[PDB]
Amino acid sequence: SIQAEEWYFGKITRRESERLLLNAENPRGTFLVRESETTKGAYCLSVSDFDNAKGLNVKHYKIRKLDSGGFYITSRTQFNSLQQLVAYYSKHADGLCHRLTTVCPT
Ligand SMILES: CC(=O)N[C@@H](Cc1ccc(OP(=O)(O)O)cc1)C(=O)N[C@H]1CCCCN(Cc2ccc(-c3ccccc3)cc2)C1=O
Repeated sequence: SIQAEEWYFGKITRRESERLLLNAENPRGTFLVRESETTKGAYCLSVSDFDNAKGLNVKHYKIRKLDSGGFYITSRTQFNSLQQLVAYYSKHADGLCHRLTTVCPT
């Protein structure tokens, strides 16, 4: 159950995800997964980043789920579950702003 996952914040807004992530104590890769405001059946992986150009900032990645079963940000790299997706991106940055590190504090 994704609702069982501590990083799954459910039905929170994009502005709210940003408020929680834009905390000076959050290292790069601090994250949370929430429902998408705009796409039914889709989720959003919100991630904190930091660089000298932009300072502390947030990136949002749409996660799609096939009726066929797979979860993915890019269709070339799919997972059998949202949890396997989160585990993969915690080890590989690939196209993300940073690999996922720890769950966002509320
Ligand atoms: C308005 C906005 O912020 N849009 C997001 C996408 C997005 C995210 C959530 C969402 O619901 P909400 O309405 O609930 O918020 C709507 C749109 C976006 O555009 N992100 C960027 C993220 C940084 C990379 C650029 N990009 C394209 C891209 C390119 C490569 C990858 C990629 C990631 C991992 C592995 C391989 C490729 C991901 C995104 C985005 O989508």
